Amino acid sequence: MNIFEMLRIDEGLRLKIYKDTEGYYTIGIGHLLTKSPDLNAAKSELDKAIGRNCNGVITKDEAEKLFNQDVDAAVRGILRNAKLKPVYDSLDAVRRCAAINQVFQMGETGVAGFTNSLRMLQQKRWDEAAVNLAKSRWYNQTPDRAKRVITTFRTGTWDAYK
Ligand SMILES: O=Nc1ccccc1
Repeated sequence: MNIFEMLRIDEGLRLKIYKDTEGYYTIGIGHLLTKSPDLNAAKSELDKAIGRNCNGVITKDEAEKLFNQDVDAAVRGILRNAKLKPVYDSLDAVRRCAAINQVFQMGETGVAGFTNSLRMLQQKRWDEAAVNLAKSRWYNQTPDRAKRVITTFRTGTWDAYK
């Protein structure tokens, strides 16, 4: 297991524009296109992201290219965030993957409401952090995924992903 395999399980792979769990147009491996309800706006974003007229459909290679960019950008964002960087750097490699996963799903903004969870993670109070992380809109809206990510933070193992 690694961050790509982990997010691939959590996000799936779809080659046509679909709506994510929040109703937002998305494609590939969880690549958010837009929060606009206008499908034409989503198609424009897609074409801009891929560099050709896609008419709402991409290839597996194209999906994987967006995914590589999106994972890179998520990690680099954490490093550029004054609240997230010290916590991230304090973690082991497996728990770092849980942090990347949460930022990929929620955006660095959301993760940076999580002040108390972040402090507990930096303190390596793993069971306490895990309890706090579940007291969230995140967990209530996507509980099966949140449970896997939380187990990863709690244990520093890949048990929730096999
Ligand atoms: O709350 N988990 C996180 C820790 C460090 C960076 C991003 C998220």
